[PDB]
Amino acid sequence: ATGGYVQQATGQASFTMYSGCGSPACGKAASGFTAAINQLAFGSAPGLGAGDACGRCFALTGNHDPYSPNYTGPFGQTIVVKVTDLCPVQGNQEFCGQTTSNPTNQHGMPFHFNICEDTGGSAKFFPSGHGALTGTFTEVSCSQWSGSDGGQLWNGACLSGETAPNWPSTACGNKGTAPS
Ligand SMILES: CC(CCO)CCO
Repeated sequence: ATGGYVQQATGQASFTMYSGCGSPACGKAASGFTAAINQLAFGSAPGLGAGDACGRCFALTGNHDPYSPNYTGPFGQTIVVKVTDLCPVQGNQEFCGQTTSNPTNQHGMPFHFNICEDTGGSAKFFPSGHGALTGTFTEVSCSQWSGSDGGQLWNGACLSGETAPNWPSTACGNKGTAPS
């Protein structure tokens, strides 16, 4: 996509949980299941505002635990998240370090979602005792996402992806150039 970001409607991803998503990189939180996405897919860099992932909805399905590779199930449920946040390359090399020089992370995945714990997504998705998974994602209509958006936290905040056709397409737009 514009900026050299890698933004595909479907693919393979790794998954982790995180806490504290009330002031996320898109500049609006959402009261429903949400995630951060790795920088190369987010479409912006820290401090440059919303990227084109902002507001888009994705169905996430886990089917492997890379840290418990002998585990065959049960996995959690498929969940639909709205992307509100950025997982920067800096400080997140293992899961979010995809760049234009090396477009997969340490688990071989070209995308990563950090599912926010606060609003319940992680408890639905991760079986008890598992904090990292790999699997698939598919961008879906936000008709499949439940909840309401939060208020704008700063000028330029954007969740416009929530009404966009799937990638490739443009809603909030990408900022700057993808990490290398
Ligand atoms: C998704 C990140 C948000 C703060 O940079 C946290 C990853 O643990």
